[PDB]
Amino acid sequence: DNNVVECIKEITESSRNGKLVFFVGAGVSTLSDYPQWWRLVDKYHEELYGSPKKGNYSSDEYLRIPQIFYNVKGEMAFDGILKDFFQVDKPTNPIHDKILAMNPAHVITTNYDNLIDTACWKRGKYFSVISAEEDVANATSSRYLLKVHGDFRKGFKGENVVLKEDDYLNYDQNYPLISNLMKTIIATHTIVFIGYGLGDYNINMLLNWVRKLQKDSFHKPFFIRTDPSPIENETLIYYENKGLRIIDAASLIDSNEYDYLERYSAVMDLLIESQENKFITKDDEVIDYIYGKISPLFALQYIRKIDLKHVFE
Amino acid sequence: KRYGEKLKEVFLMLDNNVVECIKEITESSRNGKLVFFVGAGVSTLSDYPQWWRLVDKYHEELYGSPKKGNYSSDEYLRIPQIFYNVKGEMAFDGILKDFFQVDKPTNPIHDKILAMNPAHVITTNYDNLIDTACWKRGKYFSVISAEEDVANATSSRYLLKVHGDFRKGFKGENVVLKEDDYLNYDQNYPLISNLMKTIIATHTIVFIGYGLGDYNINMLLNWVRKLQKDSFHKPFFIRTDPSPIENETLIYYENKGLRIIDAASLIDSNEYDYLERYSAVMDLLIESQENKFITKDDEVIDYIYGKISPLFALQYIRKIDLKHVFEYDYHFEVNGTVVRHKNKGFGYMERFFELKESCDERSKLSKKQYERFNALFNFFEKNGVICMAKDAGTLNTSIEINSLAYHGKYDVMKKFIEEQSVSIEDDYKKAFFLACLGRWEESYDLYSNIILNSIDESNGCVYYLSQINRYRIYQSITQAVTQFNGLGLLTFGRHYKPFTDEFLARIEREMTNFNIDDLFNGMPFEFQKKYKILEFLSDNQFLYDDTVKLFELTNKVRSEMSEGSYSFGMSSDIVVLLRLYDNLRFLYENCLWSVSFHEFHQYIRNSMSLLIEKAEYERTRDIDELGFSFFGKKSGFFMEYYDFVNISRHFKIDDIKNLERSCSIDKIRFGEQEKIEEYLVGIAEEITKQFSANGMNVVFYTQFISEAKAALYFAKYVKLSEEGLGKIVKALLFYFPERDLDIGKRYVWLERLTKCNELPKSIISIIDDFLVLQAEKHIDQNYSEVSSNGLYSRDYGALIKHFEKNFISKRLSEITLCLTQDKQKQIDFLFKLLPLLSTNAKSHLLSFKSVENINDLMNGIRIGLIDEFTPEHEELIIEYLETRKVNYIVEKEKGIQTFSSNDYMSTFGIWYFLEEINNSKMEEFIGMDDQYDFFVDPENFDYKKFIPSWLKNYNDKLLGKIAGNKHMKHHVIEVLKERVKNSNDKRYLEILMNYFI
Amino acid sequence: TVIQDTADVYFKRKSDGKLVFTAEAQTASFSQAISEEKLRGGIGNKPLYILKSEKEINLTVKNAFFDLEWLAMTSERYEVEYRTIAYNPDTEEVYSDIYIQFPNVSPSGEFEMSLENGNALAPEIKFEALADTDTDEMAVVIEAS
Amino acid sequence: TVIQDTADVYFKRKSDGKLVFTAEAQTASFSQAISEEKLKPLYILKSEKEINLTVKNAFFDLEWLAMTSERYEVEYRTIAYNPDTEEVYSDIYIQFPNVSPSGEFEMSLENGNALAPEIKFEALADTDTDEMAVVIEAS
Repeated sequence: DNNVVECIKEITESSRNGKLVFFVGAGVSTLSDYPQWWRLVDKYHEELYGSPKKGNYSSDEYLRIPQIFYNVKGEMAFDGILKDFFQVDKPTNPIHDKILAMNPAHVITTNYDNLIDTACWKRGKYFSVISAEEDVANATSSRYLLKVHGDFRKGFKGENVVLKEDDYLNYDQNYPLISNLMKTIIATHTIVFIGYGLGDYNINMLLNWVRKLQKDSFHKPFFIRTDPSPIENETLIYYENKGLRIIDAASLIDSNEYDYLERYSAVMDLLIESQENKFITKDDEVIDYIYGKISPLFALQYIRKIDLKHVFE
Repeated sequence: KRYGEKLKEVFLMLDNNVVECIKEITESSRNGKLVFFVGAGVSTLSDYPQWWRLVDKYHEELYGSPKKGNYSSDEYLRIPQIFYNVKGEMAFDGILKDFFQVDKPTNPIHDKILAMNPAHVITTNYDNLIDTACWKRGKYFSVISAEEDVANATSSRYLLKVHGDFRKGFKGENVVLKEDDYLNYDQNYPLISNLMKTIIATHTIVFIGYGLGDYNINMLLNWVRKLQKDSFHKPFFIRTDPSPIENETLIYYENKGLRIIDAASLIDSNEYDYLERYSAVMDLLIESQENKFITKDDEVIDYIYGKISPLFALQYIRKIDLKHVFEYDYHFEVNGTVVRHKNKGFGYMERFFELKESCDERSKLSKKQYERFNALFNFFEKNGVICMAKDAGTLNTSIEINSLAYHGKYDVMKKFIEEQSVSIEDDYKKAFFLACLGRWEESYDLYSNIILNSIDESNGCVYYLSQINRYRIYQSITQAVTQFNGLGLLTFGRHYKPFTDEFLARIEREMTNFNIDDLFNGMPFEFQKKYKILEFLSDNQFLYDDTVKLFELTNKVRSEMSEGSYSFGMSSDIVVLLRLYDNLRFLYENCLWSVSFHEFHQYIRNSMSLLIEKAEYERTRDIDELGFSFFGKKSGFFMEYYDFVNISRHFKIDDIKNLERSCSIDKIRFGEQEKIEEYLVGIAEEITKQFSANGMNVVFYTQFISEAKAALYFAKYVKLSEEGLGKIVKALLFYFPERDLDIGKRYVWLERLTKCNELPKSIISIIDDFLVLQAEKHIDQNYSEVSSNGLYSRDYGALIKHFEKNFISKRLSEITLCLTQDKQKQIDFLFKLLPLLSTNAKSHLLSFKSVENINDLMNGIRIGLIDEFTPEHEELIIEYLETRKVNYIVEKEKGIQTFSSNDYMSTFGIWYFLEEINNSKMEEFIGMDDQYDFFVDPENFDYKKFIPSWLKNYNDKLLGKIAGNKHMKHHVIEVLKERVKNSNDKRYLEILMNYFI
Repeated sequence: TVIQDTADVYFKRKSDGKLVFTAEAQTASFSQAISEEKLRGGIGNKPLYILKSEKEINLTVKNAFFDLEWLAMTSERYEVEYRTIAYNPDTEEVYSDIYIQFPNVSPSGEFEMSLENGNALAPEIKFEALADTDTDEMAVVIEAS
Repeated sequence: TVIQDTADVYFKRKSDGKLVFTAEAQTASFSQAISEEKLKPLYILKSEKEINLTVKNAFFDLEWLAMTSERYEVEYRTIAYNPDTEEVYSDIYIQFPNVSPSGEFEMSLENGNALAPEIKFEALADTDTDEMAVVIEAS
């Protein structure tokens, strides 16, 4: 698609300049088979009501039933279920390193795992992992692996992560500093949403925040969409009106319903190879491209032939 | 002039708290975390209009007269507000333009602010003085004064002009001047407010040009109250009021959470001497910006411990790079002298070195300090650091010590490789050993393993080294696969693929679009700060210093040679050698894979070439009487074991040939013959093991054959033991590839070792075994000697005959007695070895065959079976000369050429010139080649075809005969003396001196 | 102004008439020094004299382009077809071309194992003309009118 | 083991004898030319000489700076050293009372941060004295 190749140009330009930052949602953690929140919801509902909700869980349920577990059974039971489910460890899929292949200045994410942390461990990308209020001050590096909702580095406990209903309802008071840092990273760096999903509460609050204070003064965040099927027109147009650059790789690279890693890698390589792939087709494009590289050269009085190597890459 | 002196007097008396503030500001600037809040106070120094002026002006317009009273903070906001609503925004615009539209010069404070390299600069000023001060410095701060600006900022650095400015226009709408503007700050500047808040949270804050009770200061203090306790770095305030801050005021404004510095306390000044106070503060900061915080002579051990303690990780580093540790405060020369380069505080290191000299003074140290001093002294010895240059005595230059990888040990590396790796350092050395052993695929994969393990263990150093080593070995595999697929398939015949195609694809996919230029750039901030010493390795243009230093030192040494100057002290050759050995140690002992790369090849090659060239010159140099007075029997250039290793490894055959040709290296005495003999027998053992066994590594073969080739070639100079000589000859004759070292190279290197030391009878047996093997190998008629140099096995037999006057190769004789007519090829070759085979076998061969043509006549006459040139033999030569003549006249229409026929023609011409062949038809064949005429009839021959080969590729008896002939002597001596005059050559000199005159 | 007789060098298999690779010649060092038994030790008799001169021709070419077929299909001997124009001082531009060939040659240089941190584009490669007992030097010169 | 000829040079004013600066010896070049001989019953050794020197690590005398046809003297100080006796108590005194501040650095504006103010010298001469260079042996 013409729109998609335009997005490719913008994203790859930001990667060239290091202006690219990646919002990583729970979907990336799903690919590595990290435990999902809805499995935990089913557990919670089974313990409370004696059996999981037979019908599909609503967002209100998804948030309240962890909160019900927090209330009737107590906080320590909540932390216990957290420990039993999320103590499992899995490796980092290539998608994390490919995300780092874009050379981001920051890595924003709502995740609570440390799969990106381990991926930068292998790739040796020292992003200062901010995950709490106190983490703001001790920030060692300008680069940030910003855990928007925190993670279990200190331990597997509820307070360490934004999981239950209250945290989503009381996020602003709980994380004003991380909110500020996030707001400004969105303000200046070009942004990508991955694994975030369209309709997630986080994407909703972020869209509200950008639409609130910015008046044609935001860098349209990108939403690389990794879904079983191509995006629907109605949903795509609706979300674009909100303001977003949604890149749906299902149409670009064909993939069956569960070809999740496949289309993740497909979009990631659509970015990676495109930046290294300098497209030039036409014959008049010979003069156009060669002059686009030689346009600055006219100013200098004379230039060595040897130095032209850096001009044409 | 004494302003700096007065400020350093102010320093050393500042309150500890103020000193600590200054330090934190410093380290923030170095870390790029400094954010300078620039208030209107700095603009006041630059004469920029003060706000009270406009406030009084608005009062005047509104009520027709000035207030004649103090405007409160609300009044300072209300008065502009009432004026804005009353006269309209047009009058506000007008007054704003008239007052604030005035150019100013950037005061000293403006320049000093941008000299701190602040991460960002925030200002509540509306001038563009800070913008111009930013532009002049060369850096680029992206201005920010509007919601639109926040989105548009090309650079990471931002000039955050909060409260807007007038760059868009001289209108109040873009500035905060009136009660309406201050009240609705968040309403109008939301995005700016958020960017400002994050910048405050992340980066260190410095309030300058401000009042302790300013509006924004209070807003930021409400924001830091909102912040979690101990999750905020106290911002820095620079009070510049002439009055001294009161104790109560200090207590209160510190309670607010401000680290405030009061200029009045620091320095005394007049009441209107604002510029002096601002400058005092800022020049205090700038003054102590680089290792200036030396506490005392009791803190010397402590200071240097903090400077050096992170450096204990590295096993050894070049002393040239020890300057970076102290920020060029002390230049450690390569020899080790501590040349003072920059220092303000006393006892920076001189006290520490004094403690080294004075045991009692060291005893005054605390036990903690004593242990720290001991560790530092041990580390400095490990680095080679010599005593302070001020007290530097005679300094011994000792060869730098390295590990086994540099050595020629190969079984020990396998021993380690099979051993269990205790730590990632051991595994790192293991992967280095694998790379050295040619096992580049296992080396690469194991390097990836250490990458992962180390970064798990957070060994920043070893991780850095392993990163670069993984890149280097990747490049090694990639290039080697390129050379394989390109030529290596030609070198053997079928391409070897030890690196499996899937393995290559996996490696290529594993890394790409990565350059080591940013390897150092991606590392943690503590690593980059403490280990700048390893930045030298960072770039792909490795040896970013040493090569040009070698170049300029060559230039200097060459000039020394040509002019012949009697140098003193550490000459340029000595600094070249010290750099050479320090670089070799720092690389090989640190285990970087770069050791094998071509850059190091060139560097070491040129280092040792220059050293040997100077070693030759200083021998030949004549000594003037004043020169002899300066020095006599001066030191030479000993070739220790390390020198032999370096030369053998990093040179190739041709360059060693050039070195030996120009420099009479044989005159240079060698030493440490035991260790070099061990190295040579180790190389011989390695090649013997690799070729005795069918199993081997082509990857190791290509790398090490050149090393072995040069090492064996250079082996001539040092003496070998009888066992060493036997092992050498057996590794050479029977276990050296024909692919690279053909039969002729095999022979000539054998001859080099022969010249070196006499060949015992065991070696005679080895050469005889070689000869018998070739005699049997010619059982195939297809078999035929192939050697580019033209040196054959008959050469080997000639060596046996030279050494042994009497020795019968009974195996060859038995072979003869076994041959038949069908084995005529074996017959021919055994004939080639007639002097070695026995008497009955000689009769066997003589009965088998004899001369039949020119080739066979040459064969026969070579070993000399024919004691007198028969009439038939000279007649056959005449017949082949008729063949050459008809072929020449036929070739006269074509392009005449001679490559092998000219050899026979010259031989016959020489024999005629020697009078051996009286056949006068030789004279009839005069003119086909210049040499033929030159020999048979030199008088008639035109004395213009004299080839340089004829003039140097001579023969001694032929030389005597030439000198006998006056006719040829005149022309040959004329041209020969001419040629030596044009270009001084030893060979022409010896033609001249020895025989002609 | 510069050398205007660019030497095209063709490398063909000797056993069969297939082209291995084509490159561009860059230099040729011609070496000639007696080393048999060092400078002294060769066969010598009163009436006898043998020319023990041994000489070697060294070459180096750049920009080698290997035949697709030869890569595809993959004791062995290879030939050369040095193709220079036969210029003269009287005429530095001559229709006639000088044809040099080294049927006995071994593709073998020292560039193998050469690791330049930044991969180079000058795969310069050395050559050494093999000889034989019958043929002292096999290199041949012929000029085509 | 290094060359033990770290000679000290005293650059003093010949006019009165004040000390200008002290440095450490670096090199000393000696050369001659005989081209002029070519154009001798009245034989003449037409082999003029030119003694070039250089010093390193110059430290300027404070008074010489303070106060500021002008001739200068050079006093070389070297310990004697023999093959038979590596070190010798006697010290060889070399002096060049007649030199010139030879301009050869000549505003070398290198952009590196190296503190190398090497000073070249030319041993001047006169009609009466072919070259002022003088040697003496303490022994």
